[PDB]
Amino acid sequence: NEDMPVERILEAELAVDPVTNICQAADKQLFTLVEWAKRIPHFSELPLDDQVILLRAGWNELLIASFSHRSIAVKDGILLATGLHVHRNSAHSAGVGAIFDRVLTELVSKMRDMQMDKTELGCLRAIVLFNPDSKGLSNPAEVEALREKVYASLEAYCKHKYPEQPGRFAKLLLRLPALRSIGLKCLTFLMEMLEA
Amino acid sequence: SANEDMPVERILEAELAVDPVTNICQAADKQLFTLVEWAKRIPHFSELPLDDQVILLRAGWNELLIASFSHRSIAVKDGILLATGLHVHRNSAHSAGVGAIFDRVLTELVSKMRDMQMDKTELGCLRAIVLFNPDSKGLSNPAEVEALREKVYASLEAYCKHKYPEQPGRFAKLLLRLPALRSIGLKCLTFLMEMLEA
Amino acid sequence: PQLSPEQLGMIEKLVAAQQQCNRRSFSDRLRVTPWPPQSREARQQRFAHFTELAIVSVQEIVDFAKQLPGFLQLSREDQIALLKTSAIEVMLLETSRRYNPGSESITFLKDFSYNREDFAKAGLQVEFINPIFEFSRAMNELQLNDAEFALLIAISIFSADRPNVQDQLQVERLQHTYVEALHAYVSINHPHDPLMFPRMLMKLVSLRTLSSVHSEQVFALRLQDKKLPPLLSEIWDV
Amino acid sequence: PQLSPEQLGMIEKLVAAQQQCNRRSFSDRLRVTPWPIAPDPQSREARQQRFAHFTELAIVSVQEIVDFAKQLPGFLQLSREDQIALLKTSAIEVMLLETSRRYNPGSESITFLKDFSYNREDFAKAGLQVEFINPIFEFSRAMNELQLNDAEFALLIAISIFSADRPNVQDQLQVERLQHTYVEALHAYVSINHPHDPLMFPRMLMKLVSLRTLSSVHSEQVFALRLQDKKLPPLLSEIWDV
Ligand SMILES: CCCCN(Cc1cc(Cl)c(OC)c(OC)c1)c1ccc(C(O)(C(F)(F)F)C(F)(F)F)cc1
Ligand SMILES: CCCCN(Cc1cc(Cl)c(OC)c(OC)c1)c1ccc(C(O)(C(F)(F)F)C(F)(F)F)cc1
Ligand SMILES: CC1=C(/C=C/C(C)=C\C=C\C(C)=C\C(=O)O)C(C)(C)CCC1
Ligand SMILES: CC1=C(/C=C/C(C)=C\C=C\C(C)=C\C(=O)O)C(C)(C)CCC1
Repeated sequence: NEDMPVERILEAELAVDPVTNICQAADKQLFTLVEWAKRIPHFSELPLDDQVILLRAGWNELLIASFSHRSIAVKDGILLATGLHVHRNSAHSAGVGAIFDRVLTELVSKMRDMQMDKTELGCLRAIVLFNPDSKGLSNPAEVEALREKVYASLEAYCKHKYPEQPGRFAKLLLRLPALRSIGLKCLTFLMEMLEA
Repeated sequence: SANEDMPVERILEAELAVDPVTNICQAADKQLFTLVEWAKRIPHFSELPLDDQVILLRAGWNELLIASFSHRSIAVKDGILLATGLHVHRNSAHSAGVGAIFDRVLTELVSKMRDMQMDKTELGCLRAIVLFNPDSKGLSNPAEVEALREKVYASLEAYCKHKYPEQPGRFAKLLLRLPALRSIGLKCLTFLMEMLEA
Repeated sequence: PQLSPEQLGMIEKLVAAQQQCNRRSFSDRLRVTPWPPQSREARQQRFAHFTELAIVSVQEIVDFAKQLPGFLQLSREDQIALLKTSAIEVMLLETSRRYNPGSESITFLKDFSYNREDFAKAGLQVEFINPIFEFSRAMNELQLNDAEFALLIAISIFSADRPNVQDQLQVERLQHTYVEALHAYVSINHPHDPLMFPRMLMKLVSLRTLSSVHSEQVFALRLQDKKLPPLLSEIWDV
Repeated sequence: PQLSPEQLGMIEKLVAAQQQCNRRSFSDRLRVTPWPIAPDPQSREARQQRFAHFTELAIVSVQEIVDFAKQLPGFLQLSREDQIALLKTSAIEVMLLETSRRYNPGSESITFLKDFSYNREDFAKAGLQVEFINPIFEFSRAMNELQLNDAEFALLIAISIFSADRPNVQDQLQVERLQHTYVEALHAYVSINHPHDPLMFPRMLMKLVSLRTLSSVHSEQVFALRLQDKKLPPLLSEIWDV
């Protein structure tokens, strides 16, 4: 059956200049990615080396999805993990407006219009995480297998939970190409010691 | 025979034969084609396997271009002269928010070149040393490239001793610009419509 | 839920349009500069050859896109934008469809077969060649047929998040048609293998990366003073 | 044409300052968290304890480099902000020079303190990525092949500390003047002590170029550690984090 409990996945999600405000937000969250992925089924049974590889490869898309979902509320910007906000207008004034709009239109906006839920966002983040194509993977097929388990589980969840919307599963996945493209464009003591 | 193994004359010929940021990138793009044209004139480089030539240029290209416009910028005051002929001043660089790395270019490269009056042959040799970098990945024979770079060491030193016998420390002063160059380099990193309607 | 006569008809139209593009390309194959070890000339001729091929493929994609329901009913502005970014993706899907797992080669226009070396001897770099060959091998494992490729291509073309798309709303509506059809089609023809559909859609994600790796290949060829011809440049440089 | 008394004196001081800093720091070798003996490759905790071990020794190395810098004629006469500016950016390069000095070509390891050898595997086991480990090992190998002596590493270390292009240097001219003195000494030394190996000098200076790359690779390694648990202890943090 579903060997990728959406319960656990949702749990993990629960467990956790304008540019400088975002960069500071990222640092605060960088230190949750191991605790988040910790709580994802079967991740901790992967070789330590591989786990590092999957977070190294996934981290930025992992972070982007999350703050995106969170900003479903805000009207024209994002709620950072710092508690602050960033409005379109200061994003454009800074110089990262084009990439900002992409996130608003292709992510934020879309997640709101379809009201994707925390369980869904989490399964998507689990798919991003279980990426078998990352270089240096010890057993790619293993990660491949775990990514498909999320396929199955996410679908079953959608079918049962939203049986009126037969295209919902497919609609979630189709957020991932946009995430990928967005992700790619988004890339004292000494004094004392001296004196003493 | 140091110069014979890596003729300083050929290197000079190689050099002779060839918003602000947007304008700088454009100038860079314009200067791309000169990389192969410059390199083939540097002795022994064309004897390298085609695959290694490509790797050497892929690895060195930004350092090669930075060295060149810096030397060209000797005459300009607190700025650089692009291959397109535009000047870019300090003041315009800060306003565009690249003033940090721009100031480093001016003081570590342009000013140094000015004050020592580094000549075209020296510049060419420094660029040859950047080119012949044996530490780039995927080289079919790094030891070969390394032998070539050591031939520039010896040839450059002989030239410095000959042309500037009063400056015993000159050679070392030329080399002492490569670390600063390297760090600057690291930091710096109709038709379709026809088909449609037809 | 099944496929209606209309959907079966639309699918057939797609497969037919692609076959039709194949024949005209094949018929126009003689137009391309002929395939010629430390020789620069030979290397430049192999690159000339590939760019000529690619131009032929661009014409195939445009002809095929002009035949998609609703495509012409968009602003020319949006048509261009959709073609400009989807081009390299469609070409990579076509590459996977033509991958020969035995000789690890790709065969274009019926009798033009190329392996890794052939691309390297043209001057292409390994960080470009390898992931594409890796992508093709993985796609080939899926054993997609004509219908499945035709739909995956149409889904790729109707991608609303391409830069400079005006009516993103309409593009998504158009895309939805083909996604709906592909889902129904897999569930009817691969009833026991429902992971097929998720897997196919996930290829669309890889193409994003592969598109980026192709951009890097382009600026790299430029380091070798190998510029794209006008049409390609317009699509892939600018 | 030979080394002046001044240069001879200056080199004796450098060599002595290094050996003495080496012992001033020896007094707390085992005071460092020990190397695990856990036989579980998959243990996140044996792994965190290896990383802790290294960050501890790294802090001992930083202290030693600061102790050595103070012994450099001219360093203490620089503004306090300049001294810091030079130290924060020179630190990793000196540690890598120090690393290359202690590379054992036979076992392919680096010995930090008698019976403290470490190979590539040992560093991977602390969670350090291969794009950091391999270049450093390649660098230490090539450095070892030059067979520099104590005086040469010491001069090289001083040239590296006295780099005028480090971010936030105010008195660039004084720093250059200071560095020129060591470069000039190294040249005379190489020429007197390697009379039939002239390329030794340019090869040594080119190593200063490689250091800049390795420093960049090191800073990528610091970011990568954040993607795990591994935060840097407070001293290493202000030097390297941001
Ligand atoms: C290693 C395999 C990559 C081949 N591809 C895709 C592709 C190439 C050609 Cl020539 C096609 O014509 C039939 C085609 O149709 C399916 C698909 C490829 C694509 C683009 C390029 C280039 O853009 C570049 F610059 F990367 F070399 C160019 F067209 F210039 F060759 C190279 C290889
Ligand atoms: C793979 C070999 C590189 C080791 N280095 C240089 C180095 C390390 C230590 Cl622990 C030293 O003290 C004995 C030393 O002086 C000889 C030189 C190295 C340097 C820094 C790090 C780290 O900054 C990081 F983050 F990269 F891991 C840290 F200190 F945190 F371990 C790791 C290895
Ligand atoms: C989006 C964006 C950027 C990248 C942001 C990244 C990569 C992560 C943010 C993470 C947060 C902000 C997580 C959280 O707050 O939970 C940069 C800076 C390139 C430019 C401005 C737009
Ligand atoms: C230096 C510099 C930059 C990089 C310049 C590069 C990498 C090449 C320039 C080549 C030229 C300018 C050649 C010429 O004009 O002859 C960028 C834009 C990143 C930031 C501004 C400072």
